[PDB]
Amino acid sequence: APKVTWRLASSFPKSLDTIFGGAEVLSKMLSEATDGNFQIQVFSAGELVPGLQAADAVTEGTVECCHTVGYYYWGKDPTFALAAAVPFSLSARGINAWHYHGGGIDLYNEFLSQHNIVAFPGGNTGVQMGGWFRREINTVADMQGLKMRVGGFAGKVMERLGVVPQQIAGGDIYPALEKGTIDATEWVGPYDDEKLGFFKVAPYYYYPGWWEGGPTVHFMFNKSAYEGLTPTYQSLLRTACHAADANMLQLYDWKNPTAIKSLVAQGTQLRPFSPEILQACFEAANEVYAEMEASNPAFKKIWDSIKAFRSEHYTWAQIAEYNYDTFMMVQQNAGKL
Amino acid sequence: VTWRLASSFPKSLDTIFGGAEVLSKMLSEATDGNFQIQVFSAGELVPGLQAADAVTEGTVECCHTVGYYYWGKDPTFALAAAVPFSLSARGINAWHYHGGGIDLYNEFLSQHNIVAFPGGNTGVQMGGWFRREINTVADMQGLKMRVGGFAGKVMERLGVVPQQIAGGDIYPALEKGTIDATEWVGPYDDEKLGFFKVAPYYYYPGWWEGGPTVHFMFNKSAYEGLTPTYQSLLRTACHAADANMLQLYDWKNPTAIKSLVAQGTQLRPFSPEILQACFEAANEVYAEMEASNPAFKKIWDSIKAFRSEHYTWAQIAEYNYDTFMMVQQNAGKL
Ligand code: NA
Ligand code: NA
Repeated sequence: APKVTWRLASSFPKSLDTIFGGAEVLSKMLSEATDGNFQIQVFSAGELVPGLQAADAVTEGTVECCHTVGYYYWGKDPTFALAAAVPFSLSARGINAWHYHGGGIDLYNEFLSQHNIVAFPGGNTGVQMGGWFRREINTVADMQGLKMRVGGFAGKVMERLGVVPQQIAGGDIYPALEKGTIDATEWVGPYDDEKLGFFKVAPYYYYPGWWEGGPTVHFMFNKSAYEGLTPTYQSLLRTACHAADANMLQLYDWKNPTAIKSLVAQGTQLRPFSPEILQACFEAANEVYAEMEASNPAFKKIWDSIKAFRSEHYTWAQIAEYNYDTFMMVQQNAGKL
Repeated sequence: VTWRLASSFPKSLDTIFGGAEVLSKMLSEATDGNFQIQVFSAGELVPGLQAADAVTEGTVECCHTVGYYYWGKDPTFALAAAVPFSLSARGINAWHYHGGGIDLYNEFLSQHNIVAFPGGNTGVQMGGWFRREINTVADMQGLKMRVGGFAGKVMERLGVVPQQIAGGDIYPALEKGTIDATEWVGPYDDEKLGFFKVAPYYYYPGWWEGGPTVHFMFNKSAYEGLTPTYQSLLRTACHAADANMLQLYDWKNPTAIKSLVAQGTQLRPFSPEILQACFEAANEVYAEMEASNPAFKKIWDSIKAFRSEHYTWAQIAEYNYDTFMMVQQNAGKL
């Protein structure tokens, strides 16, 4: 028998080789590095438990681990969302700096301990798109009354803008959109969103998804199961999560440019959210966080840590990074690349 | 497995040198000490700029280096590391891991007895350290500048007199005045190396290295001698160490740039005219190189194809979000 056989419940549908596939990547890293002695068996959303309930099964010990986004559990405690994403937080590179070198992994694990979980980053999507709409969104008034599928704590922010948020796992969004039980949806980005098929119903694809600037997709491990590993397997697990985390982001970065082109070729209309909309959403988020920080000490501790770095990050990003990337985009648009 | 690793980098830099220690620790811990890589800093086993030569020659089993140091052997060595006006860190990594880049570079490196995997990235580099402001292309005429890699050839077209010097040995050359100016990496590393004391004008961006990969290069015989299990573990650990280095730069640089400015560093953007002239010079160099060097053409054409796609997509969600956040930062709203 293998030294260790674990089951992993995914929050994600098997169609998505990006976000669901990250668990398969981890599994292969581990079995290959151990000649098959460390086996993580991977199950798509709904196979063992509903996708939005994956972490609950980990806490209960019904599965040894899951691959999920922490913000799905905002209803239990909004603190769950912070190391995944909340609106107007860090970019992928920013949050990863914080995770791996700013004490972020330990801060989140200190919170998660009481929930019988030890977690490590297990992917990032980069800046998300702004979702799929049947009509133009030019003002915040245009958002009022929209039944929109939204992930995580962004639902609470959306509520203050007059949106009616709905909670739906990835693979079950499309039928609700097609049948008209939701008006609009966000998911992730061009590759995934094209695969899920929204563009055949809703033709307006907005950007940016200010709700998720750089969301981490955690591997969450049952605390007992993790602590029962040898130090050798524990270290290998952390190394492999670190690699799989990067791998998912890199896969999105490879696939998204091709998928955006496909969506546009098929007639999809890309549109920016106006600066006014973004400001209104920022102000709504600020109010929600102010209330949450005051009433929830665990939330305040982690959010204050993220914000402290966030200001420094967006100061430095304006120097080499912004100027280089802007120059290259200008060259691209001028036909010079 | 008992290997030695020759680093191109000075031991003071826990970022770029430190990446080798990170890999060694990942491997030792994952194997209870059975896969051991002894790490040596620049100049310990071989000079920093010659690390890969030691691997080709089989004198050491591996190195941690930047491929562009070997541009004089073949400019193709530079492409999967960085050449001017290439991909960002996220862009080059998409290409390495999902665009066939790792295999393409390894197809080139096979004849040189090397198997390589990405082993770090610095993100967009800074524009170097100068004793006085440079506002025009004419201003850089005749400047003796330390610059890494194939950027030297591009710099020569602008009248710069380039040379490569390993990290650790740049500062004394700058202090003595044997070089007028230097580039290295970015605020954290450059502050440690101390250039601001001599040459306080710090330009940006370092258009020569938008997202340079720092490779682990393994002797082909040594790599092929590993069990498939250890080969896979090695690739997984390199993948994690590659991410880790970029993440450490991203954490440390924001603090270091503020420290440098507090210590008297004068941040200056390169003028649009300088950037355009450097771009046109690089374009000329690459067109010539593609015609004379089939190996270079093969890899550069692959990177170029993706570069166009990347810098189209990056204009959409990413640019709009990150620029909004920068505007909020500047307005005091964060
Ligand atoms: Na989302
Ligand atoms: Na450099």
